[PDB]
Amino acid sequence: RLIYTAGGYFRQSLSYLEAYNPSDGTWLRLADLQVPRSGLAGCVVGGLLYAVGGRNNSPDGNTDSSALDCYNPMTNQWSPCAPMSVPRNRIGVGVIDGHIYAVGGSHGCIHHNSVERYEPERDEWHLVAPMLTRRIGVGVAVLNRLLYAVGGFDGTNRLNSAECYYPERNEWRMITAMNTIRSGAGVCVLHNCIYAAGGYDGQDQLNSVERYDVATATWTFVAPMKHRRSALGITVHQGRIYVLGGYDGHTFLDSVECYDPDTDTWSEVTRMTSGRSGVGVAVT
Amino acid sequence: LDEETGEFL
Repeated sequence: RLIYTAGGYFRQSLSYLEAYNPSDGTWLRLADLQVPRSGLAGCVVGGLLYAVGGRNNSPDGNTDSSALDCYNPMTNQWSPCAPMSVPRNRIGVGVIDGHIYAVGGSHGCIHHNSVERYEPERDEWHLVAPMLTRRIGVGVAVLNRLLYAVGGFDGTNRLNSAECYYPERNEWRMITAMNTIRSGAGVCVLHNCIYAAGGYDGQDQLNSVERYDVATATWTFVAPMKHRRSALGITVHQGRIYVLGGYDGHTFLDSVECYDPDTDTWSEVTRMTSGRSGVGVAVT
Repeated sequence: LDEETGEFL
């Protein structure tokens, strides 16, 4: 399996689809997105890769996206799907029981607390319960059939708060806040923890990384990344965490770092073909 | 520029 990265931004929103591989360290160029997009999220359901939300920030516009598009690795074709109820730039997404959850994001000045849910078999969206908090740049992960919305930006305050969605019950509950305020962090699940890597705290991009232990309801720091970054892509591959690109306050990163939990160390694994922020990432 | 993503505002 490979690490797919879709979209992103460098001087303008990008159409790139590229696939990386632990084993041989090779970068592969695949079919372009049909509409450029940055600030999207990526996820895999079935064996199909989905690009959700974002915006097309171009020399001729800056259009927030409600689009859902689906990539089949078997066919190398992007296929459009039904669109979300609203555009969601800087969206977060998680997958529960083959359903895609779209969390927060912005449309113009509107910072969403709304959440909606997609079913690939029926190709259609519905509104579920909204978060307690408006959040863009929100990190989202799924642990034991529960969905977590972590950090982000409400329009004025960047957030260290996190809340959890109970699908059986359609209720959001606040949990213990992170030690660090983080918007545009990379958020994933590795083993039985929710990791939050990097982000922006309103003053600095961060290299720190913390993880939430659901049993103890406690956030604890782990080893920091080499390079501070926000708006990074992140995914789990072979029980290791990869972070891809991002922005550090001046430079668009091509750096890719890899976290090994057994050794608690980050190692620079590769570089993307070009630096960019705001990608969507997933593995299949 | 967006301080967090680098995108042109």
